Amino acid sequence: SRPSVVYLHAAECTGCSEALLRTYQPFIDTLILDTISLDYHETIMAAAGEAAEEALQAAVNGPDGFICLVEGAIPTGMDNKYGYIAGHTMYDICKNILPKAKAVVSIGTCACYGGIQAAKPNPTAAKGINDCYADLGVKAINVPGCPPNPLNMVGTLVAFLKGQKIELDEVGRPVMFFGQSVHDLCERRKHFDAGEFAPSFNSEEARKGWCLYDVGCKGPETYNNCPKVLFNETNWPVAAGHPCIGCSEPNFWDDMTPFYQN
Amino acid sequence: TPRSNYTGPIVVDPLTRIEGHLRIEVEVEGGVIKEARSCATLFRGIETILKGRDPRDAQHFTQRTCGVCTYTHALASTRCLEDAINKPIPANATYIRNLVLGNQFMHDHLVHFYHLHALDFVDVTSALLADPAKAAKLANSISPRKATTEEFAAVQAKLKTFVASGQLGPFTNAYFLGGHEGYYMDPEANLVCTAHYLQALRAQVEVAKGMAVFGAKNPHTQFTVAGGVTCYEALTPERIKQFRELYVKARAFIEEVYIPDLLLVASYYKDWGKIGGTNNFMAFGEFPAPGGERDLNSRWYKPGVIYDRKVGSVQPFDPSKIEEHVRHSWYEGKARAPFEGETNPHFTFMGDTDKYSWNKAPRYDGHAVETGPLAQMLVAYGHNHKTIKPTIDAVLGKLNLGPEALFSTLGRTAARGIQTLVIAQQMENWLNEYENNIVKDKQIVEDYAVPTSARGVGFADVSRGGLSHWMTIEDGKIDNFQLVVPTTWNLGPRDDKGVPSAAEAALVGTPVADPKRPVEILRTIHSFDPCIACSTH
Ligand code: SF4
Ligand code: F3S
Ligand SMILES: [Mg+2]
Ligand SMILES: [S]
Ligand SMILES: [S]
Repeated sequence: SRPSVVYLHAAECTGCSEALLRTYQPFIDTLILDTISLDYHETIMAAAGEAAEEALQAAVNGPDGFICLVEGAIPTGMDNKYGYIAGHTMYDICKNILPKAKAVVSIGTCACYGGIQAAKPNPTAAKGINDCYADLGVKAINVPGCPPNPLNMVGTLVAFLKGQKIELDEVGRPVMFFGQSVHDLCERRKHFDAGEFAPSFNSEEARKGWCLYDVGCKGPETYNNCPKVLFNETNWPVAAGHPCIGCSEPNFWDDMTPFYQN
Repeated sequence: TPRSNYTGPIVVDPLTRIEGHLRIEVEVEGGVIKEARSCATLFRGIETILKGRDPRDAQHFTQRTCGVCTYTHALASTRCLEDAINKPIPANATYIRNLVLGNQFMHDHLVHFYHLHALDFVDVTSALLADPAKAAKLANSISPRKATTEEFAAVQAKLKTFVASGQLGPFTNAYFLGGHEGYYMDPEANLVCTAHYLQALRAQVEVAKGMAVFGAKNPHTQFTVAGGVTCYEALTPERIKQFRELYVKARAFIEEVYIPDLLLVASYYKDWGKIGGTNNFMAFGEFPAPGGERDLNSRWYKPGVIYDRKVGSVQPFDPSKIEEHVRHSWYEGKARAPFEGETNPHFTFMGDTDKYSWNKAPRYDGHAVETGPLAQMLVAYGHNHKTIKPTIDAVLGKLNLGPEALFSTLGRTAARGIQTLVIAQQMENWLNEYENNIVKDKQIVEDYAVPTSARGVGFADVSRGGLSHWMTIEDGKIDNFQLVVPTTWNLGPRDDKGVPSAAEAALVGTPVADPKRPVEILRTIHSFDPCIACSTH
C-alpha cells in the first residue's frame, strides 16, 4: 500500500543518506512508517548478506513497482571492478535494477555528475548515473549538492508521489529548488553590488559580514537554494563566514578550485 | 551462549548497518569461528586526486572521505596544514573547533547505538508482545525521564499496524523474525528500546542542528581555514545561546535515554563480555588546549599505546612508528610510513584469499592494534583521567563485571557510551571557557600563507579512533597526501607477517547459533563501528 522506495549506494561517502536523516518536512520516522515503504537501505536495514539481497530482489520484482534513489557514482575503470557488492560490480547491479524502476532520482553531486571520485585524475573512471546509463534509457532526476539539502531530496520525491509537474533545468535539476543562483538569494548581495568585499578572513570587512567573492565565493556560478531555505533550519556557509565552494555544480572539484580565489 | 555444530564457511556481503561496502568471510568449526577476513570492496582514490592541488583545498576534498564522520577529515586536514605552517592558532578557533567536534561525537554515537547496532540485540517483533504498562515501569525505573502506559500502548499500536501491513521496510528479513536463540531480551525491554529507537530518529536531527550553529551546516561543515575559523557570528550571544540550548537538550537525551538503554542491553548480554576481545590498543587523544594545538599531550585526554591489555602500563605514542602494509591488500609494493606512502592499485579478484581488501593494514611498531572509543577510554584510564576512570569503574560496578569484560564486544559497545557521556558533560566547561575567553579575545582567525616547502601531520581521535593526515608540500602544492583512518586500523586485513587486524582477530572464537542468520558476526563487527569510505578513501 505505501509506495516502494529502493535506495542504492554506489561510490559515495554516505553524506546524502545522512542528509536524508535530517529531514524535517516530514521527519524520517513519519516518512518510512507512513509516507513510503523503504524496502532497501544498506545504512539502516536489519538484514545483511543473502537476506539483504533477497529483500532487494523482492522489492525490485515487486507488484506496485518502485522508485529508486541512487547515491554515489559508478566506477567503470578496470572492468567495473573498483566497486563490488555481494560479488557483483556496481555497474552490473545498477544496469540490472535502474531500468526496472518507475523512476530514478540521482541524489548528491556524485550520482548526478561523478562527484569527488571523478575529480582529476579520476582513478576509477567514475561516472554519474545519467552519463553511465544513458544508453539504457535511464533518465534520472538530478538532485545535487555535496550533500543536497534534505528539503530538495524529499521535496522532489514527494512531488513525484503527488503526480506533480517537475520541471528540470539543462543539467537535470528541479528548477523549483535549483532555479536560482545562490548569489541571487544571498543576503550579502547588497555588499557585492556596493563593491564591499572582505580581503582576507582576519579583516574588518569579514568581521562586519561583507561579501566573500574575493576570498573565493562561487555563489554567482552556483545553483541551489541554500540562503533561502538554510541547512538545519538555521545556517549556511556564507552566513558562517566561509565562501560557497559550488558543490551542486557539475565538475566543481575541478572547475571551482582553488576554492579561496576567484 | 547458544551455538550450532556448523563446520564450513560463512560470507556476509553486504555487511549492512555500517557506512560503506564491506564483505566478511569466516571459517567455522563446531559452530565456532576459527578464522576471518575483512574485505573492503570499494576504492575511490582521494589521495591520488589530491596530488598537485592547493593545500588550502585539501580539507574540502578529504571531508568527502565520509559523511557519517562528517567534519572530522576537514579538521584533520586543517590541523595538518597548520602543522606545516607552524604558526599560532587563535585560542577561539580551538574552542569552537572542540565544541563542534564534541557535538559530532554526541550525534554519531547516538545514531550508531540506536540505528546501526541495536537491531543486533533488540527484537522488534517481540516488542509487539509486551505489556505496555510493564514497559513503562521498566522505562521509568532506569531513567528520570518518565513515560506513561498510554504512550507505550500508542507505540505498539503504530508498530502493529506497520508489521500487520506486511511491508516491513528496513525490518524486512531481520534475523530475529520467527525467533532466534541469540536474542535474549524480554518483550518489555524490546519495546522500551524500540520506542527509544524511534524517538532517537527525531532527536538526532536536533543534535546535528547544533553543529550548524557555528559550523554552517550538517552534514559537511564549512567554517574552517588553515589559521582558524570564519564564523564571526559565533561571537554573538544569540548564536552561543542557541548552541547551548541545543547542547543541553542533546546531553539530556544522551544521559536519560541512550545511556540507560545501553546499560539495559548490557545487563541481558553479559556473556558477550567474553566474546570479541583483543589485546593491544592505540589512541591519539583529543580536544587540544588553547595554545596547545601542536602538542598532543595538551589534549583533554591524551594519546597512548597499550600492549597485552596492560592498561596500567600505558606507553607513549610515537607517530613515527606508524607503517601501512599491503601484502594482503589490493595495492603494489611493500610497507610504508605515511610521509612516504603510495596508493597504486593492484586488484586480484573478488573472493581471493591472498589479496582480499582495498584497506591497507596499518601497524604500530609492527603490532596490530585496535583504535576507537574502547582504546581511547582504556588509555585514559591508565592515565588516571579525572572523569573516565571513575566512570568506567562505575559501569563495571553497575553490571557487576570484572575489568576483563572491558576487552570484548560488550566492553567495546559500552566504551562508546562512556565516551559519549564524558564528552557531553565536559562540553559544559569548554562552552563556559569559550564564552569567558571572548569577553576580551575577539580573534577567531589569522591570515597565514601556504609555505613553498614543508611537511605536516594532523591528528584527531574521533568517533572511531585515531585519524591522521600526512602531507608534504613542494612548490607550494600538494606533493604527497596520505590518510590513515580509524577503520583502516580496525578493519584492515593481515600484514606482511600474516597477522590479522583487530576485527579479524576479534571474530576468532565467536559462537554461531544459525549459520544462515549470523547475528553474532554482526554484533562484533558493528561494535567496531566500521566506516569503509573512511578506511579505504
Ligand atoms: S558572499 Fe558569495 S553568494 Fe553572497 S553576495 Fe558575495 S559572492 Fe554572492
Ligand atoms: S558550497 Fe554547497 S551547500 Fe550551498 S552554499 Fe555553496 S551550494
Ligand atoms: Mg590511506
Ligand atoms: S562532479
Ligand atoms: S568524532
